[PDB]
Amino acid sequence: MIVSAIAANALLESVTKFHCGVIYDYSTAEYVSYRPSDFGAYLDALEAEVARGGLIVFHNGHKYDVPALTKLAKLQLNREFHLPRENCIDTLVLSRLIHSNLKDTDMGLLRSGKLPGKRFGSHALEAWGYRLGEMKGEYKDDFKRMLEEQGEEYVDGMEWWNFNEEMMDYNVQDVVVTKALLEKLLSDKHYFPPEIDFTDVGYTTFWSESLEAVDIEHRAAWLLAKQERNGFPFDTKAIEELYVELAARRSELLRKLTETFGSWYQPKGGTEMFCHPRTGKPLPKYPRIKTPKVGGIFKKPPCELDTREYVAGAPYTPVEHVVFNPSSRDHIQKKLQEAGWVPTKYTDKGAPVVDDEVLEGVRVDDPEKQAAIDLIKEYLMIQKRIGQSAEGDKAWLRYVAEDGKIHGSVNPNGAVTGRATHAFPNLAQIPGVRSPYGEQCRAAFGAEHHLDGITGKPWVQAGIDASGLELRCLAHFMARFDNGEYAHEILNGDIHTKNQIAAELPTRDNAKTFIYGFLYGAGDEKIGQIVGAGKERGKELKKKFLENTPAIAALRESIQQTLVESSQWVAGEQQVKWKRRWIKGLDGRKVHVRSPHAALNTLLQSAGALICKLWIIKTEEMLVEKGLKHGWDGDFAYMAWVHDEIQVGCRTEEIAQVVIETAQEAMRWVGDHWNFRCLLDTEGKMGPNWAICH
Amino acid sequence: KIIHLTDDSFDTDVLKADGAILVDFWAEWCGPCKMIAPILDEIADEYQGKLTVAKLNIDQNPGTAPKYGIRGIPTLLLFKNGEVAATKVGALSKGQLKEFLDANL
Amino acid sequence: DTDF
DNA sequence: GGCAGGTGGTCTTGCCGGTGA
DNA sequence: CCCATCACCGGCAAGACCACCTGCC
Ligand SMILES: Cc1cn([C@H]2C[C@H](O)[C@@H](COP(=O)(O)OP(=O)(O)OP(=O)(O)O)O2)c(=O)[nH]c1=O
Ligand SMILES: Cc1cn([C@H]2C[C@H](O)[C@@H](COP(=O)(O)OP(=O)(O)OP(=O)(O)O)O2)c(=O)[nH]c1=O
Ligand SMILES: [Mg+2]
Ligand SMILES: [Mg+2]
Ligand SMILES: [Mg+2]
Repeated sequence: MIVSAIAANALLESVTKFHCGVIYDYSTAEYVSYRPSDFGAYLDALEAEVARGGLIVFHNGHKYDVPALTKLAKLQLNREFHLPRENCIDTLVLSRLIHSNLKDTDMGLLRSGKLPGKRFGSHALEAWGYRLGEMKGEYKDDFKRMLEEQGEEYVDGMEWWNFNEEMMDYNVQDVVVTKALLEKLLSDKHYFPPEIDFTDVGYTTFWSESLEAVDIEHRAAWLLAKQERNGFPFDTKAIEELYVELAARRSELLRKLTETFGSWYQPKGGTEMFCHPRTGKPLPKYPRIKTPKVGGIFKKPPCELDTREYVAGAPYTPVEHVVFNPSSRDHIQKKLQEAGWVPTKYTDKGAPVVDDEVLEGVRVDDPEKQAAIDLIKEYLMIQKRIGQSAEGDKAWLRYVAEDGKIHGSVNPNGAVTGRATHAFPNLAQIPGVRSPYGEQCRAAFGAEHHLDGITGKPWVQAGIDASGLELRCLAHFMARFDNGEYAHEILNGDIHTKNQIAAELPTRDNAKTFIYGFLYGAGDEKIGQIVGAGKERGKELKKKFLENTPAIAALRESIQQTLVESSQWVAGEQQVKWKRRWIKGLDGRKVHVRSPHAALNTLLQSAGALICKLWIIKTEEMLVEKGLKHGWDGDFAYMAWVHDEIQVGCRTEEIAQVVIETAQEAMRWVGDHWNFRCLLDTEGKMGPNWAICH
Repeated sequence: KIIHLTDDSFDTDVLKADGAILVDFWAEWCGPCKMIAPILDEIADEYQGKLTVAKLNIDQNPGTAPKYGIRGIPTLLLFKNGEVAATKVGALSKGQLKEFLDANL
Repeated sequence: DTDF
């Protein structure tokens, strides 16, 4: 086993020069530095470790160091360098697994005073080194001070443009901190058996003896890193044209709304308080004020007038002339109340609730103002689509790379339940095909938008989704209570269509949101809102579904007996005594339970997430063992993973058909692997884009 | 005593008024406006002959206020032959207003 | 019995 | 030229809401 | 919230911060 870390001239996306590297070898207990001209030797040392069947430890190596070295090795040395997945270890993956609870377990590190605020709940090397106690100082800070000494101005990340001995030293510090993190993580007896010195074992023993969760997490992080590098073929032109149409409709809605709602004056700027002029008593009914501290009618030493607008001591209310803005919720509330609307529901900060629920229900008198409410609802949705697709900071059009693909980021274990998180941009929040402009948005993401490098023909897409995931996880956990009755009934047709009809709901999506709202403890009023009724129908629906499968109550009761031992409420919060604050995941990991009322969701959402993690891992593994190669220069390419669904690009329709069958086989394999008490299934769709594959 | 202006009457009452006009741009929700109101009620009486006090509510007359760039209230604009001779923003006192007027009158 |  | 105060930008938070699984 | 859960992200509006202006000493 060796511990290493690299430094380069830029992020993976634009890296072109290797600056330095450091390797710590446990067999020699020594550190070795590699400068730019030692790049080849550095690569050799890493391959030497692989040749011995050893392990290489990096912090975020799966996503950065490993691929960066492959890219730079080909660009600078013209060599194919590919460290095998089974020989790589990532302290970031391990840290996100063992310590997923860093937004709460970091409070006393900061309350006491030991971690710099900016690194709060951060898994980064600097953050972790601060917690460990190895921090000697940031490299960026030393570079910044050398530049403030030479008078030169600092630019974002210019500290990495060229190599220097300060970078080399900080690189060595990176490896010492990575070593410290590795040893602190291995000291967790829940994940790594104390009997084995995981720093003195081969890769095969490291994976077989450590908890299954460590292996699943490293395999998931390696596969999702490949998925990120692949990207999602995006139709830039289609979204640019949709942006033009939406902007035109926005301009028209704004024109009609500003015609109906004229401008007005309102206070903006005051930070002082207006107070009674004789008594001096504050009068917080009035808007905030500004009292000048300088000014008069004349200047100082036939005396020349003072033409500034203010007089020292004379208070005045700063105001703005404001044109109606449909994107504001203040303008909407003000104008609608000036039209007769009487707000019912408010926010705990003193502001009436202006969302689609109330807007859809607002009733005024003026027919024109009532129609303007519909123009506002359309404008707000139009704005949501424009912001997500083109104008927002993380807008799709701002993230399209030169390869015509969107390389969205994925944190394999960002959620406490074991689910992943998606950002830059969030490919898991694209508007659904059944929502306004959702089909155009989803159609913009598709394999057809990628033309084969050899034949030049567009690729085909294969979308696979887990059938009723969390409900099947519920059937599994409550099978000991109902003897597998629900696990058998669940496969009698589609569960969601059966629930839709049983509950008398308009759509199958409404049945999904209802069953999951109910299962996870929604109140009567909430179930009514979900179904578009009141608390009466909420109770009816709750007792109808809870009476049909009473084992749900037993499961909830058993969860409480396992996690909670007593409780008491003070103020707005629950004071819980925990027998154990976690759930054992399907792979043995500890799954932090945030609150007793979400414990069932923690149990079910974690199981599905772990099921899905092994599914995507097994699917690709099965494809690879079938001769299929992963990449755009191969046979298939993972394009997106949205919780329980995958979108894979396939060079041909035949390959897509194989991907769909393999995903079904991998799901059945996962079910057999963890001895599930409920049969797991998937549903596949072949098509040109995401709009057709779901 | 005071001339309460309107959008349709502003032109014929302020920009063409022969005399010296002190226009007060105010709003019912402003504190300082309520402070300077009694001061105006007395300055209008004291200067009855050499000046005329007019008031324009920026809420009821939205076409006139924008034309003068109101960025704070109460806004005291001293019009002299259709031209703004002097502007002073804030709830001045009886003495500060007397001064401001005498210096510009 | 316990599962989780 | 410094000090106090004012002005106009840019950046950061927090609120409130909408999108997905 | 007598609590659907887990997530990201957008705009508005208010403060914080900062270079740079007047005006007085
Ligand atoms: C950007 C960059 C990072 N690195 C490596 C070395 C550092 O230890 C590490 C810094 O990661 P950063 O991406 O710079 O992380 P940060 O804390 O500065 O800000 P953020 O987390 O939001 O991105 O990445 C390079 O070697 N070269 C580079 O050009
Ligand atoms: C839509 C939705 C899903 N989920 C969870 C439960 C699901 O098991 C998981 C996957 O969601 P979906 O794949 O959208 O729904 P499903 O898998 O349960 O049923 P099907 O695929 O046949 O349409 O996400 C919620 O917790 N709340 C929700 O509102
Ligand atoms: Mg590193
Ligand atoms: Mg599903
Ligand atoms: Mg899905």
